[PDB]
Amino acid sequence: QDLEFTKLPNGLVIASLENYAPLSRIGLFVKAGSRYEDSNNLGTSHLLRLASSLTTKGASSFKITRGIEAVGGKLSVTATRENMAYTVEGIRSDIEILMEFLLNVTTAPEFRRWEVAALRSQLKIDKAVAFQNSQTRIIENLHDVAYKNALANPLYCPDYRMGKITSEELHYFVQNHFTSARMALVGLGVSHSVLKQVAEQFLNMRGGLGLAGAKAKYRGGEIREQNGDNLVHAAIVAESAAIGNAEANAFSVLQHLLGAGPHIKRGSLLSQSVAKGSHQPFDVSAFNASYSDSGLFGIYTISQAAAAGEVINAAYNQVKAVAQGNLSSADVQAAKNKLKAGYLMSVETSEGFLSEIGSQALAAGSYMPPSTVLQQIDSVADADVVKAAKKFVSGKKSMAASGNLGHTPFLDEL
Amino acid sequence: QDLEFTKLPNGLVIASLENYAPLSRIGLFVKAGSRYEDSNNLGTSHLLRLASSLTTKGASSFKITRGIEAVGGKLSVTATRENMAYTVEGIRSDIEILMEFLLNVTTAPEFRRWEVAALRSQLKIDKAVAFQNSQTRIIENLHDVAYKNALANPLYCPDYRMGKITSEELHYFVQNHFTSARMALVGLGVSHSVLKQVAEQFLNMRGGLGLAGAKAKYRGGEIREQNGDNLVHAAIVAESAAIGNAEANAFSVLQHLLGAGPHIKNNTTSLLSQSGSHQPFDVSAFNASYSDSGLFGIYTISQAAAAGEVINAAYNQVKAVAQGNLSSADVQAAKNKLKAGYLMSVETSEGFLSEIGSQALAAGSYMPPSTVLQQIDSVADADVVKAAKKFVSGKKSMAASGNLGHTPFLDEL
Amino acid sequence: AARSGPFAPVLSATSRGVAGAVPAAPVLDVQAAARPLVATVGLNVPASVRF
Amino acid sequence: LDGFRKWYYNAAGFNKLGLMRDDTLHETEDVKEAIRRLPEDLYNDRMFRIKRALDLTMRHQILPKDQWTKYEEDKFYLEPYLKEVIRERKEREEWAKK
Amino acid sequence: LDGFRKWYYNAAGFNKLGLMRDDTLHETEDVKEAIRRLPEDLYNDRMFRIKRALDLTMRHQILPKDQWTKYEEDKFYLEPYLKEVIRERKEREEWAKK
Repeated sequence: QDLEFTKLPNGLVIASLENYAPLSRIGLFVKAGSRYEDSNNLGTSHLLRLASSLTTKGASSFKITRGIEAVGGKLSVTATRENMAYTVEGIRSDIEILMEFLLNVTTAPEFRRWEVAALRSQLKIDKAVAFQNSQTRIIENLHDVAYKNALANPLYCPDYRMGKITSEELHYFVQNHFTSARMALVGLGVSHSVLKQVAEQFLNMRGGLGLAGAKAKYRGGEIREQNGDNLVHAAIVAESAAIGNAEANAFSVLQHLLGAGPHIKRGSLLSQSVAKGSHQPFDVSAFNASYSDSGLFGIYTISQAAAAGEVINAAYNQVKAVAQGNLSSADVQAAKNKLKAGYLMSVETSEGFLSEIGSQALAAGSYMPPSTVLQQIDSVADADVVKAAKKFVSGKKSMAASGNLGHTPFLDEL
Repeated sequence: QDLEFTKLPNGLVIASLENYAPLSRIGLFVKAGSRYEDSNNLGTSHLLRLASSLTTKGASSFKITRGIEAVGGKLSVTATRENMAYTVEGIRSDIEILMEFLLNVTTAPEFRRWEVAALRSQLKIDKAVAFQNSQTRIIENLHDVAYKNALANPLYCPDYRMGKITSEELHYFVQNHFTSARMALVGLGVSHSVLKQVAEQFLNMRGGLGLAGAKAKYRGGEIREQNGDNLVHAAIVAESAAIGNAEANAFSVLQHLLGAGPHIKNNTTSLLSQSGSHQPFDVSAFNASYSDSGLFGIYTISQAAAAGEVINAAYNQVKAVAQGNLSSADVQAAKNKLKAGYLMSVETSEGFLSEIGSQALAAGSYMPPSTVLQQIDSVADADVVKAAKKFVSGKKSMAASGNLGHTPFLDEL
Repeated sequence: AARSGPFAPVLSATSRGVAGAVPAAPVLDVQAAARPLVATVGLNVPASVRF
Repeated sequence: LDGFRKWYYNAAGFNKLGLMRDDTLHETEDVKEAIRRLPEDLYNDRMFRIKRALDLTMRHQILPKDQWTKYEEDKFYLEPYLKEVIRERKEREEWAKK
Repeated sequence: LDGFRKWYYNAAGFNKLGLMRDDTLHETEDVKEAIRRLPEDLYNDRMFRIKRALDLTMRHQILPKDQWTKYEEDKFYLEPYLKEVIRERKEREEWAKK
């Protein structure tokens, strides 16, 4: 049953698939990521993400928590810099009250001040748990040094803003970004009809286009964090294509040519170019993060502090070889096969399928059958890949480094 | 009479002035600032600065404290990015044991591990007290973004390095930078002879030239840290001359032309300050020159909202000075302000002892206040303009803090 | 999704909402500008910032 | 009934010592909860009111008549909040029986 | 005197519990200051030796004879650190006396 993607008049993009599954899944996708804040309400989206189990107009916090746990269902919130997604899942016989709870949480929050005052300590704890690993801190630093205003805003709340986020900021953010023209309700294992009825009892009242965000501006730069870790982490990126272009497909083929994760446990032109010169342990991959107005593409390296320099240089040199046309067609075909297998294994699970449909909805309002994509990825051709490379090797870079950076090079040396 | 400067054959400089002051001061100056560390021993100079009252080989801690407080004397440590200075002062009848204590502290420390383990909490407390004001954090951030290796090292210990600085790192730093060829012993109110004679009991152990420090490399870059302070403390600097180069002076005349802080306890006191004005804001010129490199630029405190154009206005004023738009009376007033500031800096006893000290380590020679006056006079109008263009062109480094929603970037600035 | 590759959990954050641990993640007695910093400390005199 | 009420009011006396009805509610578990939720101002105000009362009682004295509370002026600051505490409390209870 | 000291070391009996001499010192203020100034490895060995001796005294056992602490081998580790504590202690005392 192909997703019956339908756009209600207001703008909500309802989509569904009656897979007759035992366990269904219903998610709601809003264009309300951290990029829509400014310098006055930083970290508001983090508290909004952590405030999904608060008192709503229709159900209290106790009723929501005990009612979702009574049927054994699950309510989760996933957030990127562009999008938020509130997802519930459970047995088909309980998804009516699951949609009651989820649509109450999305549409009618209360944001009581004692509840958010209790939640700010959980905000600090969640930020510490998230920054327990070096990759998260170095990607947040990389975005902060790469962009000026929009995509430079962190996913996690800054340290000074804890204790300062109020109920009025959460209410203003919800009233300015949780409108019907920025929302898609996606249901796997449910009938399309019910989605619509819940889309009129809810999701239809807040119907503006909301507050438009600013265009993200590239800045470049490098931020370094000397913290005495055993391994040096370093990300060097440049501006790339956005969501909705074939150059984004070229950049995805370029990261799968350069290396985008091990297929084999315990173990890529990059990896080969590093390993032919350095016998130390390392981990070199290609990073690509594309959002609807701008993208970042570059290299990510983990290495011993001492070798951190030339390893980075070796990785950079490999990309320069791809910028000089030094590639084979069999390598590009293997990269295309890796990319399409990764896409199919990403959509083979139920929650990944629901997320994909959701993203497509908010992004283009349309569903692109897995098949369609396959032929478009195939459209990318060798020269196209080379092109994206030269974009990276030329565009001003942004560098986030962390560790013992005594032998980590700078951008003017890199 | 005037200062006397014998250079001992092991490299130690001895400078003395006997003015028969009731309180006499004796300081010792070492080229062992924070620029001589690398990424493996960051914050070691901060713990060395705070470790001046630790049990020394010659004197136990109790004595090194109870003996200085028994005569009412004072022992202090002042540190820049290049230089450290340990200073004692007291009555002339007790400066013999004051030199005993000071030279024991400089020459023969012990650095016991339980003492430094107790001192690391004081290191954290001292860093918090120092970063209670926004200027200190924004200058440390400005140096960190402006330089690559040497002068980018912070004066205060980083947060991760607390708990990690050991006795061996302090011993290695002392053995590699506290050598006689990098030391000057300067005494106001004492006889030169005794200084010479107190330079033999100690300051004879390490005769090397020390482990010289890497050359500082400029990097540029702009760092902005949202901290909430309504005021966006923003410093925008570029590379400038070293202390010695003649251009240096020109840059000092340029900051006194642009404005070096208020002279009254607050307007039309600066080309910058003059450049429209309908709000509360502070704007001055920043200059910090070290023996291999210098930073010159503008420093602004303002309301977050106006933070942009105020910075732009200040920048535009410097561009006017880069276009030759200046008057000779303004440069003469800047020279008078600079020379009056130098004379009032050396009019106090501890400032006089520091100056002599710095001159010693820097050039090994004493430059009479008079000599300087004529050299500052040497700087001429065009020279000032020149330094300006250096700033207006050289890659800038920007440290910003506050609510930076309307604070511009370097490519926009 | 497709773009995620192996960096998904880094470009994405997921609160558990409803379904190593945190490792235990002061106050001191409290303008002009541009005079290079020179920190000073003493045996008797309290330390100070000369910003 | 207002006459009765106002009369009882003067009779209770809590008015004399500059204290609104709410100021005189025993701190049971629930009342305590509501108290916490109180916006800071009311809380700080509540405190002065109570502290003042205590001082007066100390001297076995009452405030000048003018300063006395007025049946009409008296506002119930906690009532709106307290109800919630009770409502939430009851909800949890019924759910327990489930 | 050396052989009679070895005989007294065997007669004291703390070597049969695997203890050192400095483990048997009564923890006064100076002894606790000397213990606090120990390095981490020496402190950990001292705490393990004390715990093992307490366990052996609990079960009323001793170590096997090959595992006893040879008089010659015993190391007076706390001694160096202790002297200092006493020296510092006395210096301070003298200062006050005068």
